[PDB]
Amino acid sequence: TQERKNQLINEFKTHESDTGSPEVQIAILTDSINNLNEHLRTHKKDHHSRRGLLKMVGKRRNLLTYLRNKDVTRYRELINKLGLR
Amino acid sequence: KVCYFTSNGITHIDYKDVDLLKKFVSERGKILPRRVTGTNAKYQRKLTAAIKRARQMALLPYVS
Amino acid sequence: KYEVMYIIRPNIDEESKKAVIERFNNVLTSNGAEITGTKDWGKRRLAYEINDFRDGFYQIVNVQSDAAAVQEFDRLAKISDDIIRHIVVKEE
Amino acid sequence: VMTDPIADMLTRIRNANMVRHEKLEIPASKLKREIAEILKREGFIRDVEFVEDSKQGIIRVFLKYGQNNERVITGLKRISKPGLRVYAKSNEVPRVLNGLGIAIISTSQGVLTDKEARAKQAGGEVLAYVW
Amino acid sequence: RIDPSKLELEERLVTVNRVAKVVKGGRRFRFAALVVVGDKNGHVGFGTGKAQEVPEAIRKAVEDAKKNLIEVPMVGTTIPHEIIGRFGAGNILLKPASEGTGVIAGGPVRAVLELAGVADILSKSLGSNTPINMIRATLQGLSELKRAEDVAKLRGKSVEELLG
Amino acid sequence: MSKTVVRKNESLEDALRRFKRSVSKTGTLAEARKREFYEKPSVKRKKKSEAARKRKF
RNA sequence: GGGGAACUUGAGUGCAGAAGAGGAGAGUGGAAUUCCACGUGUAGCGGUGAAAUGCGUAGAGAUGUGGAGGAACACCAGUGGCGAAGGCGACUCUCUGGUCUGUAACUGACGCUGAGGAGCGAAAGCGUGGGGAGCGAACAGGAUUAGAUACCCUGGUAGUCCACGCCGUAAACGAUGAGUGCUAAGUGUUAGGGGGUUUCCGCCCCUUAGUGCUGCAGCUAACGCAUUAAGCACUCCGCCUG
RNA sequence: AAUAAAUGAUGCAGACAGUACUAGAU
Repeated sequence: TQERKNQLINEFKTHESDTGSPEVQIAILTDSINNLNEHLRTHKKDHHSRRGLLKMVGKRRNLLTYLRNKDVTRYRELINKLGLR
Repeated sequence: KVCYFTSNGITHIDYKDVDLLKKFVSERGKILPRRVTGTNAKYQRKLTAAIKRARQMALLPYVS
Repeated sequence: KYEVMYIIRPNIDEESKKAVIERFNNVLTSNGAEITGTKDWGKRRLAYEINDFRDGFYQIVNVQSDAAAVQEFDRLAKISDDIIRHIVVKEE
Repeated sequence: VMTDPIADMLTRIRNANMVRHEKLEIPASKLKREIAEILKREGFIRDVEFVEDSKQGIIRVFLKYGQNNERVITGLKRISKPGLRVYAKSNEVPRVLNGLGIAIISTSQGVLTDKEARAKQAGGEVLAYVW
Repeated sequence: RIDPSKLELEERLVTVNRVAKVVKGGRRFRFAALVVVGDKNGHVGFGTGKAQEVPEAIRKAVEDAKKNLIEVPMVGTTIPHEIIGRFGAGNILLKPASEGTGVIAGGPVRAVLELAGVADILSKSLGSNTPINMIRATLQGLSELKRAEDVAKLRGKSVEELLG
Repeated sequence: MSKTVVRKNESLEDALRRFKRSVSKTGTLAEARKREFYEKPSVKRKKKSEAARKRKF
């Protein structure tokens, strides 16, 4: 912790202090969901973590829809960069 | 009454404090209640944790 | 940060106690766990009885590892008869 | 969320009347300012003032009690709700209590009361009643 | 304010319900009397009474109603505006009518409106048909009425400024 | 049982006087006397909120 | 309503901290029950309103030592805490979810609800393989009763536990759907923040979210609710029509 | 020299009707 977030921020920062950055939030949610699935592949019975992952995925989907409705160029760029297929 | 941790401004109990845990535990060994010890809820929870760890490390008895 | 405290059986000579201490320290450093602090309370009377002794030697060690030498120390102490009790706690 | 500012404005005013309060604070939208000025010129309110701040802007309303103990605004009620819109024509413009009250109606040419809309031969959203 | 009882009144009862109180010996029967007292010039009141006899209960109800008179506007022999009373699960609406419609209401509401001097009113009960609650809701609706001149004075405007 | 503390140079009932008083601060009268028959978890939990607060004991 | 351009109060990210029985996994624990072995030791032990069935002279119970195994975690414990709900209470550790505090730096409406659908889901129950200390449906026996296929007592299978899967029901209740705004007060309480003297200990005031009691207006058929509404209003969903 | 207040768990009691019953007036 405190390394993956900083790296993703430095990578997806459009401005010097751009931290809202729907793209940054999406990247953070993606990495968190991946880290969560890493341990869910073993502790299959942790349903509360599954609910948290569902919440994160809902946030991700809402952000993706907003970005697509706002700027399709940046939406496609984020797609090509992250591979969120 | 007056609490001890607030009066002393102390930090994490540092369960190693066998004398403090002793004087805060009943003579029989049972954990004294909050209404009698005068401590807050947080300090009482930390006290329970410390006394349990001590009892686990043979620093205080289970039965007397 | 992590903290480690364990109890050694009383019927052990000083040289054997030191040898066991160095053995467990080497075990901890098997991964590079720096020993940031050590303390030996010495001979203290146990509050309650254990396997065969009423007293023992208390040993404290401060460590900063990756939770692997911790498990090594645990499985070694649980097996070795020199140590009777031990617990590892986070200093956070 | 809140789904509408106007209904909450009216309900806040109604609660203020029930409690016999003397002031209020509202985000003060343009339509709210218009309704407040209409109520002012209609004698329902003592005085109204606008407070354009940095956040959004605020408006203060001073409830009126002309006599010993009497509520000028006895009751309020909104009609053109967000989900059931009401549009009234010039010939169907209603009157509140045989012309005793007043109902606000946004028309093709500014926001006007029932009588003003009847005189100007217009119609539109019946967005509130007053008694 | 309280209206004085020194006026010509057309006291007229509505119903007389017989109640019973249970005791070791048995049921004790008492008579409950509902009466509406008022004049046809815009003043009316409601009262009730209880006693072991019919005439005594009637007299008590009349005396109580005398102390509970109320005034009602008489704009054009009708009400200035429509209104509804909601006293105790009893909903009754009252609409103004033309000069030739007449009083239209169930027994108690009709009696109250007639004894009040109003001749042309449209009514309809939308709740329980209990006479007590009917009378209470009618009285509440009549009390919640407002006069044109009173409203003009209150809102700091002229009568014509409101009527046109 | 009151305690392991010994007292001598008193009467026979002087010891019982302090026995019956010191036995209150031990579970001999509550912990070892309540568990004579089972209590469902619900009533088990409600019993504390009732007694420890109402001060019926 | 659609399209275009700006804004932060709504919404969310970060910053420094805070609590918690939040979940899954691994290890550890000492009281207490049962059994076993041994030393001391006799005539009873256990039980009911009373009694008996039961165990005991092949030596019981009790006492003392040691061992074996299985479930739960006393005191702390408190309408205290967490969780969306069921629910979660010993200790240590690995992997993890959400929440609150000042947010103002950041994007600038990205928000609420949600038919259908998916997932989760007390206890009981079922299937596979283990395990079984106590408790204990069915069952056997001994009592009471006119009768007792019960309430009491003695034993006691499945079950209670573990890994996987299935079932998807409860008074699953606060018999009160989710979100937002407004609407007197006193009152304890949890985790915080700011201040008015004090380095403090501590007193007071203010301000956040949650948890409890009494109470104005208001609502209600009454009971009662009342800033955590059943008050005053808006949006969406499920349900009701002797 | 003084001197203490206790202790509490009670076993049994099954049924009663089909059709019946009071009013009051300005």
